[PDB]
Amino acid sequence: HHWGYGKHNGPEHWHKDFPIAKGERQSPVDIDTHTAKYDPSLKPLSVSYDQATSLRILNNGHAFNVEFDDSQDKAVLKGGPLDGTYRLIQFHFHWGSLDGQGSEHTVDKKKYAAELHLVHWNTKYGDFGKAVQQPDGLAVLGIFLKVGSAKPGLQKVVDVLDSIKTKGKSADFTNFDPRGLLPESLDYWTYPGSLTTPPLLECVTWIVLKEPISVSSEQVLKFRKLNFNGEGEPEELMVDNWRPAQPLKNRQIKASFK
Ligand SMILES: CCCSc1c(F)c(F)c(S(=O)(=O)NC)c(F)c1F
Ligand code: NA
Ligand code: NA
Ligand SMILES: [Zn+2]
Repeated sequence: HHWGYGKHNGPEHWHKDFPIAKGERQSPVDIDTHTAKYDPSLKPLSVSYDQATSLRILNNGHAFNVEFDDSQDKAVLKGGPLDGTYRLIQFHFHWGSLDGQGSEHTVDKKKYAAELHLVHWNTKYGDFGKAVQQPDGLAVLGIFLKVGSAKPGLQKVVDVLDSIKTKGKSADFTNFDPRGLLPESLDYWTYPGSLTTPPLLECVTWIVLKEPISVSSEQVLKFRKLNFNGEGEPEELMVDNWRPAQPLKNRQIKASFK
């Protein structure tokens, strides 16, 4: 009876195994764009993905992860609200059963069809597993997806999904360029928060881009043909793998833009 996204083991249950679910800096949150504080001293975000090395794509039973070689400073995030250098380890998405829901963060209570999370760890701490135990261990770049025109830089990911349909499947995934998933503007909101799946550790500086990317209905339909179950177990479509907005508590969301 492990955690997942249903009536009996979904987000409202997670606090029984992970009590930090009711903690003081949990994610996601609703971003109130009118009450976000413009901070004219926030720097532009530096996304340096030219040398990125993807390796593999994996269905972990919760989402699919595109994994990168993070054994050298090859794909890094810095600047923005960050001190120090954070290495890209993987990205994944959260999405809905319908185009009207799927994102974890919301903007003035608006839900997007999906949300991309590019996960990075602070080189300070030497690897991802040590970094998640630190309050400034991770920087997650969050990008909303709306349904409209196709994102051509997403199609290599969508086309491989049929090979990792079920939990525990993986496939080689080299030479994928994550710059193809970025919108034109790097204007962002930022706040201190947490992982949005168990263990829900409060180790994340969240950086949420204001501009969504558009993907087609066909692209997101393909995400919804994945499965949460293993091969030869009964079919449960991988849809609605998002945690809803959590209380902001004693936090201020800062904006890089007016
Ligand atoms: C061993 C490498 C896995 S790194 C990972 C992940 F797989 C994940 F799902 C989330 S999330 O809580 O689901 N989105 C915030 C993360 F934050 C992560 F950092
Ligand atoms: Na190279
Ligand atoms: Na690692
Ligand atoms: Zn995520």
